[PDB]
Amino acid sequence: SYVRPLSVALGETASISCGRQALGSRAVQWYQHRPGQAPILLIYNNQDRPSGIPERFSGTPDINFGTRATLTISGVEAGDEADYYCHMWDSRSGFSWSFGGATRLTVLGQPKAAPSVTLFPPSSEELQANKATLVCLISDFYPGAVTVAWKADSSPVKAGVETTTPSKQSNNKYAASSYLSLTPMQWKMHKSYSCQVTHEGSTVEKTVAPT
Amino acid sequence: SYVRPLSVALGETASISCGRQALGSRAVQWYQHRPGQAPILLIYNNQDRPSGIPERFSGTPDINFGTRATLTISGVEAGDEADYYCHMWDSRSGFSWSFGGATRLTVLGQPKAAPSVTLFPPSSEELQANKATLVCLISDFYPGAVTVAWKADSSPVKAGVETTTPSKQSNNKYAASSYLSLTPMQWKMHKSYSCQVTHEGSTVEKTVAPT
Amino acid sequence: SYVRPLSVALGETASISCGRQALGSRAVQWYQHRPGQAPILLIYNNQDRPSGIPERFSGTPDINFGTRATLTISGVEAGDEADYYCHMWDSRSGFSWSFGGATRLTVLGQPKAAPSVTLFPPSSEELQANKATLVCLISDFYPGAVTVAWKADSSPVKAGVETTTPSKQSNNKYAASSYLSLTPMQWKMHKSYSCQVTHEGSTVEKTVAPT
Amino acid sequence: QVQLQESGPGLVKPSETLSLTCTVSGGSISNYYWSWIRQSPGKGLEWIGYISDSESTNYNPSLKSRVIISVDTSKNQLSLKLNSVTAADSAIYYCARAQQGKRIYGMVSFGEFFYYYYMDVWGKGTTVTVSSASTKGPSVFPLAPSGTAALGCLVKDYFPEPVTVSWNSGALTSGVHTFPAVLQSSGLYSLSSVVTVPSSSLGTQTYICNVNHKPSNTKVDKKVEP
Amino acid sequence: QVQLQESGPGLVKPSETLSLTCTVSGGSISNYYWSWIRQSPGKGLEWIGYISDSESTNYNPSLKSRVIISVDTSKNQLSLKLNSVTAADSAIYYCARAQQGKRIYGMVSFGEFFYYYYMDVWGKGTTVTVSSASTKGPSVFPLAPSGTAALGCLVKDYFPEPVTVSWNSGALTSGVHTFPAVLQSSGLYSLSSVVTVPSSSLGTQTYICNVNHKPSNTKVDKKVEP
Amino acid sequence: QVQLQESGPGLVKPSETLSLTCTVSGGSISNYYWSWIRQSPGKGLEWIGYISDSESTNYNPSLKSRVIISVDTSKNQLSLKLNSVTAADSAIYYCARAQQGKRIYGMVSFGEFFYYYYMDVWGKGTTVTVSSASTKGPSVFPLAPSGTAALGCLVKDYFPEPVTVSWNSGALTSGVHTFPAVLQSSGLYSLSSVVTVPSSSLGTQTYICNVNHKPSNTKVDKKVEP
Repeated sequence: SYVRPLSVALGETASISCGRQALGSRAVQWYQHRPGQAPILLIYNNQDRPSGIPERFSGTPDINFGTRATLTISGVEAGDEADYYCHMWDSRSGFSWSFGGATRLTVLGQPKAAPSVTLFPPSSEELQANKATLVCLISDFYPGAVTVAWKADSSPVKAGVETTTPSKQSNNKYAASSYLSLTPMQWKMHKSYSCQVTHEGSTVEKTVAPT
Repeated sequence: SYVRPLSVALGETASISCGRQALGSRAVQWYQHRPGQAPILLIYNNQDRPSGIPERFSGTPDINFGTRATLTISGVEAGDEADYYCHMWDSRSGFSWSFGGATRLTVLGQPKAAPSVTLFPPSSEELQANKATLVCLISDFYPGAVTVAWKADSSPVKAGVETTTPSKQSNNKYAASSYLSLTPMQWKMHKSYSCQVTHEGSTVEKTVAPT
Repeated sequence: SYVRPLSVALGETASISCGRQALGSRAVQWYQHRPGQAPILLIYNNQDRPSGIPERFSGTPDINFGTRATLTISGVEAGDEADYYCHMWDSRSGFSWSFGGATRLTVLGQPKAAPSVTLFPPSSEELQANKATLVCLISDFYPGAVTVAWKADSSPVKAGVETTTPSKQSNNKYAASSYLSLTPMQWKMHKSYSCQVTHEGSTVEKTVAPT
Repeated sequence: QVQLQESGPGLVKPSETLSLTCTVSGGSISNYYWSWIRQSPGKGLEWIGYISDSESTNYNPSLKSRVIISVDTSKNQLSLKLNSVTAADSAIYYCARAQQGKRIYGMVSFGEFFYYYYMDVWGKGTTVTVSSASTKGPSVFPLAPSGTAALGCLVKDYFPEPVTVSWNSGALTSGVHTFPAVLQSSGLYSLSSVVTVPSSSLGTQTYICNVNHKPSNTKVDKKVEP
Repeated sequence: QVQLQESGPGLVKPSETLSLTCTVSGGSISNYYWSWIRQSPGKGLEWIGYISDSESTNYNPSLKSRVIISVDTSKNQLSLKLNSVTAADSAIYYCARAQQGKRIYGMVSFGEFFYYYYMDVWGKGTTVTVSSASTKGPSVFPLAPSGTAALGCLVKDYFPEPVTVSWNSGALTSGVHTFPAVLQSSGLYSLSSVVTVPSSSLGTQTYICNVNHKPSNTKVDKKVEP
Repeated sequence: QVQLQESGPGLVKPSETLSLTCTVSGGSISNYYWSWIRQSPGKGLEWIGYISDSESTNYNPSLKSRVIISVDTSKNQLSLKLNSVTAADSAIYYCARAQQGKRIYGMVSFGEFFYYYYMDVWGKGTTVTVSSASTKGPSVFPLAPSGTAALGCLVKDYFPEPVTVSWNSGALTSGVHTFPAVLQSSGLYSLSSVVTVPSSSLGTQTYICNVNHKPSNTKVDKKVEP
């Protein structure tokens, strides 16, 4: 389904209003989901939260009719970045098969982090197989967006490069990989190969040569 | 005439004292002027301000003699950077032909902004005319000061470069242009040309090659 | 002797507890020492401080027994980075020959400063002596840690490089030097030599060529 | 106390019965509600169906015509069968325990209430890809190294996702960093795992890189050394 | 309601009568005060003179000996004539309406007051260069491109400043960015205009770059395409 | 009022009597306590010993067996003699005035007090290296330059530390920046001094670089010019 974004500054209190409003008495569930990972049921009844979830995650109870269902995350941290689903049940509507929309929460004001580039030359066994791959491994950078640039000696090289879109790590930083494929002759006949990783305003270079 | 500088932090209140003090009852005008643009009459009588100018621009009235003429700009923003002239009239002195000095106001504490480099190769029609020019276009950078570096392949090239001193844009950021002139043979006989734009602590490179 | 570290944020109040606790009535001296410089006696009696030392340096007197000897540095600045020794004397123990441990104080939250690289080509008299040295001089950078990278043309060069570990300057910034030794033929037979100085997230390059 | 673990083919041909299973660890199976949930790329979480403690079934009408959920109480296994799979059926199929809640607003005598189900404990997910293409085991190549140093293990040309990587058969765990794959134009994924170890450990702490690609039952090992 | 627009040669030879004009739009001319102001590089704003609603004149003694200001009430045009121009006479000549203010401090019967003039609405400026060199139209060259992409239009070797540049004859306005000129050692300016457009717009939204250099009455157009 | 200045060999062979001296400027010597302190790399400050105003001696038992401290009251000189020096004896030997303090806690009649000494004014330090290697004067090479510009003076291949560098024999002092040395694999230090001067000063303000290496009594000068 469609995704509705939301930005909350680091340390503030996030207010995630539900996608669909109830027509009668409600019983709303709140799920936390970061793609590539199992969801985390935050609140099951209108305000009941399971164990293993801090008190900063709160939901609105159904006291009087008219109150909208909103998940409140006080003291937001970089780990609170995920998709938030509002599974809505009410007396009026039917059986809630759809989990609803998806509130994409991003936490602003996080510390900027420079990448850690690591470039490996083509392995011997790979060269023995008449193939050669340069790998450029980028990690521990925030905000998660970098640009790679491959150069043979000083001249650029763009034919044969494959780069990963950034991926959040367990430490709330990002990682990306770049693979330059070339024939083993183009690896010997050149002097050196470089991988330029430009992140935010700066650029970092790591170079390798067959020696 | 001579220019007297003044630095005010972002959001503070600027106090621009007039250049010449009055000898009698005064009627002082305040003009805002950013070079390459028409002046903007901020205050005409000692404190009367025209329409289209916010209340944060205030001047001192002539109640009792001895009060100095000062233009006060409360809540300074990056747009308040300009030359401020104090056209001074008084009963004693003659006809005010000279607008006076020039208070150069710079707003400190503005967000640092990395440049957006864009390099173009020599056009075909230009090469058909037996001439070739590489253009390096830098924009959206603050503070307004960069250094360009042109390299043929990996070796530096400084003969034939023309660079613009930075210029403030409409979005309060700066822009600069660099032109490397070379013969069309020096464009074919080389492998690649690069334009290195170093701004603040970092350097950004954009390269181009005849392909 | 062993060194015990301590980090205090810029502007806070540092609390440096002594290494050894007294067994009787005490007379404790406090010395400030930055390596490569003469010590500075901060406090001689339990709380008496000599002239030429601000009131922000205070020590605990010996009123009642049990009070630990602690040097308090209120309003810490980048100049307060040094080793602090606690020369402990008491009625019980013998003659205090050892100055004790060493509290290494580092002041956190200092402004980041980009380096000022300056590269010199091999001098003529040195080349006349059939030797050639490229020198890369880095200064005015904080935090004090950089990485140098020497490249012949575009290919890297690591054989013949000598780099200095950073050293604090009189203005509380750091300086480092890098020396690339090479034969005078390797200086003529190559097109250009570069010194890449990577500091924090960014990299700065200064290049030189025999012209 | 209660954990769930999915298991599936990973690759199923178009127009063929997909089949996954899910094991409960610690608790029983015939006394709770269990739900199947899948999450396709771009599309949100999709509730597939659920099964009762009395083994009664109720499918989502989105895919009611072609989903069959089962349960085996001999142990704690419950299965899922989805036939006529298309390209849009590839997703991460999760397995979770549903808890029945009875929201009462009026009079229970008149039936003025409704049941709601919520998943409180989930599995980990099983990656399933629907493609006419065939499976292929990877090709592992060592990346020898040279404060500290870093060595690697290059896992290239495999299909489909995913591939597990452990160092020293599970012993080495500090500083490990496995990077997301890359879909080359050829259509095969390529991974890369790297650990950062003390430089002095080069002589001679053995560094064995383990790679497992279950869709081809092709486990391989490789050592790294300068 | 009231706007002003200057117009001048842009290039005048040394020792020759400079002449500019200024048009009022919306209001009349014979009922206000009008002032000529120039701003040279480095030097501040310089008040040249002004003219009354009764068409009475009063020049700045700095250039009193060689400035003549006029007015034509048939429409709303007022002119300026400055002869014997030197290199220091090149500036941006502005045109503004002056408003008479009567500051009274004592007794009006004894004349204890003085008049002050202030400019409340200005023009936009006319760039004028005093040089023995001759005018030359530019040479426009297209800069084809390759999220989004950016194409350009290279305006090189012209004299003197300035040159207006619009994209699609005025239609294209979002993302346009014209860069300040460059004075090469040869003595001619060189400009460059660039717009950022969606990459998919390459096929085939026509991008016409318009260039006008009035000191040589040489307008030109050029299209960009990969 | 009172300042101290050390002086030593800088290089002493292993198993040989090290000898340093220290001069007092402004005050006398036979009316104060004086202490010798050394600081080796890695190790902390080490108190060597002290001498009284009555010229009574008391050595640290760490090096009691081989340290002899003296004093000469004819002027204000006090010496230090340390024999059987090893590689661990190389350090920066400081010279400071000790001030006797009498901490009283009980009854002075019963002797319930103790004396403590503290150094209130120090010297500047004398670098001393213990090595079998021989001294060698440096080789100075000029680094000509090309807002402002910067020229240099390359001091390479000397031993041991340190080397003083002044510009224009002491006149030039603004913008001077001498960089720490470098210990090459050959075993010799290499320095580098650089000043930043206005570019227009190139013609022709003479820039004389002064270099002094006392362990070889080899002072040298060199001029820089493009």
